[PDB]
Amino acid sequence: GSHSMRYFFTSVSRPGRGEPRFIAVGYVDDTQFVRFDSDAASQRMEPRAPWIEQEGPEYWDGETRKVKAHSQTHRVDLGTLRGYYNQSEAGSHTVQRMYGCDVGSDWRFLRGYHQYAYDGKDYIALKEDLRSWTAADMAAQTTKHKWEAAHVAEQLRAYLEGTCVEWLRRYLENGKETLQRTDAPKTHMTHHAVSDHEATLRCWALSFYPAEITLTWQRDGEDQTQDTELVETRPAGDGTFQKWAAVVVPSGQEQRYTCHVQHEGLPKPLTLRWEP
Amino acid sequence: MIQRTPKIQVYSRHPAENGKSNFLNCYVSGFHPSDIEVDLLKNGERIEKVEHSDLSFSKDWSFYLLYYTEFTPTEKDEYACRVNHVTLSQPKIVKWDRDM
Amino acid sequence: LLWNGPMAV
Repeated sequence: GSHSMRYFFTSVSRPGRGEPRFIAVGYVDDTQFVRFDSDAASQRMEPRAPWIEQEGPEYWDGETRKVKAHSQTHRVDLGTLRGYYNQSEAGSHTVQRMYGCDVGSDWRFLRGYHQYAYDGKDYIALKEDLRSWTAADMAAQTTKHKWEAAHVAEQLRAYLEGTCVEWLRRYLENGKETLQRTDAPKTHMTHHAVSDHEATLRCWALSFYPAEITLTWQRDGEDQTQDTELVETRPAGDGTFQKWAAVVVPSGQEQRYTCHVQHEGLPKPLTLRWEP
Repeated sequence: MIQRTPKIQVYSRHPAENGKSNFLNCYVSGFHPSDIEVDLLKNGERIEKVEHSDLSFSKDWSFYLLYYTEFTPTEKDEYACRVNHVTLSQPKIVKWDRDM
Repeated sequence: LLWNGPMAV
């Protein structure tokens, strides 16, 4: 299957309270492998997966230098953006940045991306061709012109199509025993009577990886979202995920309903039906 | 400026069984800005030994965090998660329902 | 591995 490496950065200003909070996290697919947090003790990039722990001091020293450079850029950016929008000094503002790359089943480059947000909305993004920018508004146009003059897209594309995919592949091989594995959902259904005339059916998917999953209820083979209820997919805390979907049905009609589960870990989609 | 109020789920890592060690999770998601107060509660009193995940965000830029604690469910004990955020007129307390 | 070249906005 395909894979990705993504880095997520958040920077938050602190009016009257000094330096901004900065948090960086790196992921291979849905598995975190590194972090940096300005509030933490080490002030270094730190490992969060077993397979990255084998990288040597040159890796850790280098990643710490680079993540601190990201932090310094964001500190400048919070001041610059406050200027561009003429915002007061009283308010906290947020910058977010995400970049990374995807590879296909042959582990060859498929796509790359870099997105930047200010106060929770798109500010500037790299286009799919990796050669030009989309600016959200007139202030972001200033940034686009600066970045064109400094040929940012060219060097960012070199990273996204080169270094990013080369290091993703290294990680996939070193972490093979856990990163190139899929955990199919463990599924089951529960039944709870509500009254003499209605009952709840709940379809559960547990212990699955990666996080992407579709749970759908059908009645007589027709998609059913009336009288349905779906929770957001949620982390178990052990590196797997959980989800459930429920429907209220007439008593005696439970067998007209089916729960349909789709997941990369399943050789075919599952259909579940309540059997008393 | 955008503000988004948090969604909250309170659940256990494994199916709950009295006297068996487990983890209690409070997953908070879909919120902005990032400043958020999350406490896990036992019989109304805050639990100190709670860990949390590193702040990250979704495709729409909204934030998510997992708070969690090692615990042993018993007959008598009630748990909840208390969340405060700028979008809430008062803190939200969500009870742990042991089958959900 | 991180990008080495972020540029101020």
